[PDB]
Amino acid sequence: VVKCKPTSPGRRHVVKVVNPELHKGKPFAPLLEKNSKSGGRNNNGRITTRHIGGGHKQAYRIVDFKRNKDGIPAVVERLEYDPNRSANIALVLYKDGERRYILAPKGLKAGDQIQSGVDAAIKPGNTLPMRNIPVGSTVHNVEMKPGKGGQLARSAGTYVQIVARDGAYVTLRLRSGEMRKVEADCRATLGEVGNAEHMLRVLGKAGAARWRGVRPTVRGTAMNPVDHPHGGGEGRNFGKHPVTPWGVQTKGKKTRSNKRTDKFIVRRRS
Amino acid sequence: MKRTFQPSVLKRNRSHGFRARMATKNGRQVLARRRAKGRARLTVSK
RNA sequence: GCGUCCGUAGCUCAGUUGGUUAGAGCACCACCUUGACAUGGUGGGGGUCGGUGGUUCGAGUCCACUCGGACGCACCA
RNA sequence: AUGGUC
RNA sequence: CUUUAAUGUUUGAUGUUCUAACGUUGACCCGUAAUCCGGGUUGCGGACAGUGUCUGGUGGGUAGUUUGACUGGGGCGGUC
RNA sequence: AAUUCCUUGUCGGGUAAGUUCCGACCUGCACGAAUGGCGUAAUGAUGGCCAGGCUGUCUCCACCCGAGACUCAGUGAAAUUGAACUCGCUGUGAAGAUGCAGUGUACCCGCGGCAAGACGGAAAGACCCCGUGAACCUUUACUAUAGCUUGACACUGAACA
RNA sequence: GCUCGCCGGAAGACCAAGGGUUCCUGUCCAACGUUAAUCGGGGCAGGGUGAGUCGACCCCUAAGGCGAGGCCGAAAGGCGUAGUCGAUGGGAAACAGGUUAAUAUUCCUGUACUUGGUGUUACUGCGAAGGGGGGACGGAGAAGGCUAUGUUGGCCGGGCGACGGUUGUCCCGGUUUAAGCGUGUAGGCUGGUUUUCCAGGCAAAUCCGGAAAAUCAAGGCUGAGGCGUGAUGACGAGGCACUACGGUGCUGAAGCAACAAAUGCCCUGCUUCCAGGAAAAGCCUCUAAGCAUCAGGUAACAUCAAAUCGUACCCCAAACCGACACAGGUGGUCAGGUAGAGAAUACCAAGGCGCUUGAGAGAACUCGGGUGAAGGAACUAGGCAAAAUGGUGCCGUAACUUCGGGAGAAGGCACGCUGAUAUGUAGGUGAGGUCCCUCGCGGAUGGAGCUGAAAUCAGUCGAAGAUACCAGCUGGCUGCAACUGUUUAUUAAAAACACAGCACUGUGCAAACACGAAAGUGGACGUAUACGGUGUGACGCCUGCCCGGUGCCGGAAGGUUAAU
RNA sequence: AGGACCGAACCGACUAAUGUUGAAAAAUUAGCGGAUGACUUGUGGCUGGGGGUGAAAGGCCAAUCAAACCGGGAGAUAGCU
Ligand SMILES: [Mg+2]
Ligand SMILES: [Mg+2]
Ligand SMILES: [Mg+2]
Ligand SMILES: [Mg+2]
Ligand SMILES: [Mg+2]
Ligand SMILES: [Mg+2]
Ligand SMILES: [Mg+2]
Ligand SMILES: [Mg+2]
Ligand SMILES: [Mg+2]
Ligand SMILES: [Mg+2]
Ligand SMILES: [Mg+2]
Ligand SMILES: [Mg+2]
Ligand SMILES: [Mg+2]
Ligand SMILES: [Mg+2]
Ligand SMILES: [Mg+2]
Ligand SMILES: [Mg+2]
Ligand SMILES: [Mg+2]
Ligand SMILES: [Mg+2]
Ligand SMILES: [Mg+2]
Ligand SMILES: [Mg+2]
Ligand SMILES: [Mg+2]
Ligand SMILES: [Mg+2]
Ligand SMILES: [Mg+2]
Ligand SMILES: [Mg+2]
Ligand SMILES: [Mg+2]
Ligand SMILES: [Mg+2]
Ligand SMILES: [Mg+2]
Ligand SMILES: [Mg+2]
Ligand SMILES: [Mg+2]
Ligand SMILES: [Mg+2]
Ligand SMILES: [Mg+2]
Ligand SMILES: [Mg+2]
Ligand SMILES: [Mg+2]
Ligand SMILES: [Mg+2]
Ligand SMILES: [Mg+2]
Ligand SMILES: [Mg+2]
Ligand SMILES: [Mg+2]
Ligand SMILES: [Mg+2]
Ligand SMILES: [Mg+2]
Ligand SMILES: [Mg+2]
Ligand SMILES: [Mg+2]
Ligand SMILES: [Mg+2]
Ligand SMILES: [Mg+2]
Ligand SMILES: [Mg+2]
Ligand SMILES: [Mg+2]
Ligand SMILES: [Mg+2]
Ligand SMILES: [Mg+2]
Ligand SMILES: [Mg+2]
Ligand SMILES: [Mg+2]
Ligand SMILES: [Mg+2]
Ligand SMILES: [Mg+2]
Ligand SMILES: [Mg+2]
Ligand SMILES: [Mg+2]
Ligand SMILES: [Mg+2]
Ligand SMILES: [Mg+2]
Ligand SMILES: [Mg+2]
Ligand SMILES: [Mg+2]
Ligand SMILES: [Mg+2]
Ligand SMILES: [Mg+2]
Ligand SMILES: [Mg+2]
Ligand SMILES: [Mg+2]
Ligand SMILES: [Mg+2]
Ligand SMILES: [Mg+2]
Ligand SMILES: [Mg+2]
Ligand SMILES: [Mg+2]
Ligand SMILES: [Mg+2]
Ligand SMILES: [Mg+2]
Ligand SMILES: [Mg+2]
Ligand SMILES: [Mg+2]
Ligand SMILES: [Mg+2]
Ligand SMILES: [Mg+2]
Ligand SMILES: [Mg+2]
Ligand SMILES: [Mg+2]
Ligand SMILES: [Mg+2]
Ligand SMILES: [Mg+2]
Ligand SMILES: [Mg+2]
Ligand SMILES: [Mg+2]
Ligand SMILES: [Mg+2]
Ligand SMILES: [Mg+2]
Ligand SMILES: [Mg+2]
Ligand SMILES: [Mg+2]
Ligand SMILES: [Mg+2]
Ligand SMILES: [Mg+2]
Ligand SMILES: [Mg+2]
Ligand SMILES: [Mg+2]
Ligand SMILES: [Mg+2]
Ligand SMILES: [Mg+2]
Ligand SMILES: [Mg+2]
Ligand SMILES: [Mg+2]
Ligand SMILES: [Mg+2]
Ligand SMILES: [Mg+2]
Ligand SMILES: [Mg+2]
Ligand SMILES: [Mg+2]
Repeated sequence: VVKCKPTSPGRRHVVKVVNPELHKGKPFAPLLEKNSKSGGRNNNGRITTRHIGGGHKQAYRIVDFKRNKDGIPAVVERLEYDPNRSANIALVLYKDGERRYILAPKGLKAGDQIQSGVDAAIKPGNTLPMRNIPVGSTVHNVEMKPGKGGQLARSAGTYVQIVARDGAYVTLRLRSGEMRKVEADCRATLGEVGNAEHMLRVLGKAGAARWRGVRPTVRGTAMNPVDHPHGGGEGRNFGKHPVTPWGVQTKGKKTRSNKRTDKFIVRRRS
Repeated sequence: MKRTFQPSVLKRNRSHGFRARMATKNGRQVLARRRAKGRARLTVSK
């Protein structure tokens, strides 16, 4: 977690994140597949979400957001750098030869014996549904409908905190600071997610965008007025309210209308 | 310079070819507008 | 150089609020206080509201133009 | 709350 | 009639419990060698949401047009 | 100052001399804090200035060797063009003459050049005006629209309180 | 035919693209050819393209196209599952010599190698639509082991020199041999082997996976090049019988050794980095379905296959793209000498061309260049152009700073050849000689021979020793922008745009948002430490007042109020 | 180790002289910049005229751009030569 030494302009500002716990080798073979770079264009072949395209060959690693196997214990084996998401991924060997990939909690190493299911004992790494968890303990991989897969709280270093267990519902507090009702029998996993200092990483130069697949971004008041509202002026001028490309206000105007979910939103993020 | 015509048979038969004119219903009218005026070079297949 | 706010006491004032009847802060000191200077008070003059007209007895006041300052200039290579 | 200056 | 308020009704609003209409980009079994689709079994949601008709607001996102003449050349002042 | 019109503002270095440059003053016509302030090691086929080295850049241009231009042999175009036996001057005059009026010099015709004129020749002028002529662009110009959301009715059900 | 010149990382030798007789052999000069023209890439006519192994189809896919049913649109249709195609990549096999005027890994010469059935004799487990192993995969980096390759020796044959000298440590050539086939070296990887049981791989598994015990200490793979065979064969100095100046048939010595060395190969291996590096098949294994010993697989022999298609020629140009036989452009393969860090550069061999108009005279002027007395930017908008510097080694090197930089700061000093140290050293390589031997492609002691820096000291020639070709002008204050980058193909490359960073704000997932009337897809098989939008632009110090307009966010008791 | 340095291939195109019915309807000769990275390049596939693509100049989209190319309404209309 050190700054790189300033040999030349380009490494003057780099702070890496290095980790020696990882696997310096090849991934587990029957768990890969193909995730080709879609290039930001759909079946109609047009750019719909911009800035994307370029980079490096990202081979997908399958990972088990369900953890369905009750009862059977599971030893951890090693950790690996899954290049899709910003977390790290543990490789798990169960007691009968089945290997899987799971998300890595904060207190993980090679030697832990996790256990999934209803009757799991309470220790970080374990999973169990939220009418047996005790209140206050912060969890990750929270599901919104029972059995779908780990959906809430799944980034590098996030968590959600169970605050109230009333009726047949539970109430969370999500990482974006919004409370939320969830069905009382969804499959959550105790403890946080491991690699907690991704936000310390300053990339350093232009090249760490286009080794990650982010193209340039041209700001609005560069263009000529047939391409964006902000254009024009014989010099510099921005004499108009700040908008999107497509007309709408951007500096504050709320854009939520999904009115079939408002039974569960208890208070907005402020 | 790098001029305008750069030739390729495997592109020409897929762009201006007969089986390129096949599936497009707006291209069946094009073949039916070359037959019904009677050209020799119907399409650029060989 | 459309047009505007407009134009006043020793200093800025308010008063055109579709018309009639005169309002100030500060402040020149004679005196009331304090041993002695103001911080307070009585007081007298100080506006034909730049100029010329008209509707009008009653207009600083309802207005067309003139000097002065701010408030918008595009066209033109 | 009133009580600067010489 | 000034003008109340108790027996019954004439009809729209405010809220709650249920489910059979609809919803399921929730799991399981079949067509099936098939994650698209369809069939039922269930769980959750449910009289909402989503959609058609008219109406109010917003709407240079997008469209069609206007912007006078006189003038010791036009714009600017005047003038009609 | 990339922004400063009166302006070459004012002073001091730099030069014999310095409307540009570097350093201070502030009377800033009209800088100024994320359409950003001030500052800064390295870097730039970047803007501006002085110094040593170097010489035809120049005072002042001289010679030399090669591919053309000049002659003879073969092939052999193009722009233009009412017609043509197509001189100078002073004056007249769509008002800036090879011709008109007056006057004065000049045997007819080629190659090598120089480019002042024939308002020379390619472009039905782009500049301003005229066009109740159009394209794109902007907005609190006019009039309608996609999309957004508001309630009524249908899909729409029973009790309830 | 022989003097001269030019390229020799091209303008030499080949192929995939693209063209489509331009290829060779006779004959013709009317148009074509920028001239003449007997010559041709021109006109006519005739010949010329031989495959089990090399390229296309072929078994399997990637992006992506179509897509039975299916869903959704007014019809056209729009997507999209099962499937079906798509090379630019994975999948069986051949090398050398010789001949044609014009084709050869294609025909002939000795020698090969693989893939199919069929039919024999021997032993019994075979199976596809699923299961598992394998195919199977970045960037950079250094070494080690070699080879194509070159040089000097060894040898064989020829030469005694147009003028000084040349019987010798002298001059010139020649020294080539493949695929395949036994062996398991340099070097790299993995511990093997026996047994009980299991909830897992969509059902079974006796192979993969995972617990368990006994042991055995090296089993198995990988693999460049020499090494043995291929091969008493072929090639080769040539002597040379005809001989048309066409060539033809026999014949034919040496055919070894050292040294250097790649960008090729062991290398799909090793180390290490963050930006974490494909598929299905061919190839092997595995089973319940079932055939119950007919099928079916695995060994030597024998049989025939192995069809069709394309092969001439140009392919950095005269045959393709550019209207021209165009100073234009176009992707891959091979890489000789003497210097040289080197694919730069200067001269060359192998090989190719003198670019389809010339012969003259020696004007102004213009293009491209070499030289210059005195001065050295006075020229001009401006040191524009030109001149100059320019390599290796050693001493040395300022303010400023983000500690790296500035820096090759600036300035200087030696450099040719000859001899000695050393008749060729330090170093590299390495043969004999000898010892055991866990054995073979040995392991050590060993130093012959070859190759060969770098330095010091004397001595010498010129005006001048990086001599030619290549090969930085330096320093002093500022304005802008952190920088590396990028765009106005075709008048502006800059101070414009970008970027790492900061900040607001939207979005809890069937996300916001975009392309779509609509299904669906991007967003992402991502989940607030994530994504979209706006604006400024590293880093250091910092980011203050104004909510009255105008946006936007929150409030819903009051007045105005649509449809109904 | 390098979005490192000097430098050929390769990519780009800063200045000046040639030449602007030239060898070319944008090049040549002497100089220049980058040159293990945000690079350069052969093959194939995707996007589509009010729409595509844009490290943003209204650039580029078959030698054509502030709305391409071809056919049709169309013998569009014209107070103007
Ligand atoms: Mg983005
Ligand atoms: Mg940004
Ligand atoms: Mg930007
Ligand atoms: Mg612009
Ligand atoms: Mg707009
Ligand atoms: Mg401005
Ligand atoms: Mg402004
Ligand atoms: Mg009065
Ligand atoms: Mg007093
Ligand atoms: Mg001007
Ligand atoms: Mg408009
Ligand atoms: Mg007018
Ligand atoms: Mg006028
Ligand atoms: Mg300045
Ligand atoms: Mg200024
Ligand atoms: Mg000025
Ligand atoms: Mg001065
Ligand atoms: Mg100054
Ligand atoms: Mg400013
Ligand atoms: Mg601001
Ligand atoms: Mg640059
Ligand atoms: Mg000077
Ligand atoms: Mg010439
Ligand atoms: Mg001539
Ligand atoms: Mg002649
Ligand atoms: Mg005459
Ligand atoms: Mg005259
Ligand atoms: Mg005359
Ligand atoms: Mg002339
Ligand atoms: Mg002339
Ligand atoms: Mg003239
Ligand atoms: Mg003219
Ligand atoms: Mg005209
Ligand atoms: Mg030569
Ligand atoms: Mg070279
Ligand atoms: Mg011919
Ligand atoms: Mg012939
Ligand atoms: Mg001829
Ligand atoms: Mg002739
Ligand atoms: Mg020929
Ligand atoms: Mg011919
Ligand atoms: Mg044969
Ligand atoms: Mg083959
Ligand atoms: Mg596909
Ligand atoms: Mg389809
Ligand atoms: Mg169909
Ligand atoms: Mg296929
Ligand atoms: Mg291919
Ligand atoms: Mg292939
Ligand atoms: Mg398999
Ligand atoms: Mg590699
Ligand atoms: Mg060798
Ligand atoms: Mg060799
Ligand atoms: Mg002799
Ligand atoms: Mg002699
Ligand atoms: Mg010899
Ligand atoms: Mg061999
Ligand atoms: Mg051939
Ligand atoms: Mg040939
Ligand atoms: Mg060639
Ligand atoms: Mg050519
Ligand atoms: Mg041409
Ligand atoms: Mg020629
Ligand atoms: Mg020629
Ligand atoms: Mg000549
Ligand atoms: Mg001469
Ligand atoms: Mg000279
Ligand atoms: Mg001189
Ligand atoms: Mg001299
Ligand atoms: Mg001067
Ligand atoms: Mg110069
Ligand atoms: Mg020079
Ligand atoms: Mg820059
Ligand atoms: Mg580019
Ligand atoms: Mg340009
Ligand atoms: Mg999706
Ligand atoms: Mg900016
Ligand atoms: Mg800035
Ligand atoms: Mg602020
Ligand atoms: Mg307020
Ligand atoms: Mg406000
Ligand atoms: Mg509101
Ligand atoms: Mg370019
Ligand atoms: Mg330029
Ligand atoms: Mg050049
Ligand atoms: Mg370089
Ligand atoms: Mg570099
Ligand atoms: Mg259009
Ligand atoms: Mg174009
Ligand atoms: Mg248009
Ligand atoms: Mg009509
Ligand atoms: Mg017409
Ligand atoms: Mg008409």
